[PDB]
Amino acid sequence: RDPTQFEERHLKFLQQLGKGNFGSVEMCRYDPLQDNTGEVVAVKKLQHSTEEHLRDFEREIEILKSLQHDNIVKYKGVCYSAGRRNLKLIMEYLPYGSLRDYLQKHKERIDHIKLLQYTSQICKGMEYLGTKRYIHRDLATRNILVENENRVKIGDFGLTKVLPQDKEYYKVKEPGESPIFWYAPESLTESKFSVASDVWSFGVVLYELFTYIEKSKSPPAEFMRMIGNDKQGQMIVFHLIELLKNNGRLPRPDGCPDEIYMIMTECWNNNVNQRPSFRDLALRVDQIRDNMA
Ligand SMILES: NC(=O)c1cc(-c2ccnc(N)n2)[nH]c1-c1cc(C(F)(F)F)ccc1Cl
Repeated sequence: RDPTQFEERHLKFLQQLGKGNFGSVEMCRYDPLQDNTGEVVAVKKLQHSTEEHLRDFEREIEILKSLQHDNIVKYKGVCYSAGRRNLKLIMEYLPYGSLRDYLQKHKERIDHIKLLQYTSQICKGMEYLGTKRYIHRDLATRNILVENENRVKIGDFGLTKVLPQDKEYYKVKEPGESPIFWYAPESLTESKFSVASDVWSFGVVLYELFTYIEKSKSPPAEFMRMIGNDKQGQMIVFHLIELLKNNGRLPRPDGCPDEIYMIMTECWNNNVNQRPSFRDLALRVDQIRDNMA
């Protein structure tokens, strides 16, 4: 028998781990001996497994399966249902949960050197993703998972796109989910996504880390304050595009080291070509960690 083939009927629900707009993740024990001794795994499934969604989810699964990196969650296998061929994605269970939750919980008990360890690890997962010509589109602490206090991994690829062979961006024609407060200006105006727009989002992740996920300071709270809390629906996108074009940016987080804030603002360059590379970010971050240690 083949360990990447999981039989649905042996997957026992233990608890719900997260829910997003089209999918959820559950903690399950894969327990074919039925004695509660089987492996605990994380299971992603669709809430509305329509034909169109299933096609996208099967691509997402092939994307994950193709990635093998210390800072990318490990694919374990898939569950197939009889008939309509519903799919479940089986992944390693990372027991400290999302980095967003983890940091919200421990706050400044996690110090700067540890935040920079996480930053370096995120940078390296992304740099590796870019070698495969994948654009994540949703890089945010809510999509990063914590294996243990010394290792984080990019943990979800639901918005991930594969670049066409002849172009350095992917244009999304009819967006669903759009985490606009993490989006580069060209992603807001033209729905164009690229390694450089993931770099813009990584700058937002760095902001998240350094604000310790304080709610009143989250990217949506701060951008809504800068455009005015009265803006709603499609007008938020309009005013956010105008704000970014005028160099309105998230503020320096309280207590943030200068050199870290410098990296965020360089990621938030309006000129796509001036944003740094993930290769360079990982070098720079590791130099900072070295200097600090
Ligand atoms: N939202 C969460 O808090 C959470 C927790 C996990 C998790 C926990 C432990 N191991 C693994 N693989 N995933 N994975 C998620 C998660 C869920 C979703 C969604 F939207 F699909 F449900 C998306 C992204 C993440 Cl990280």
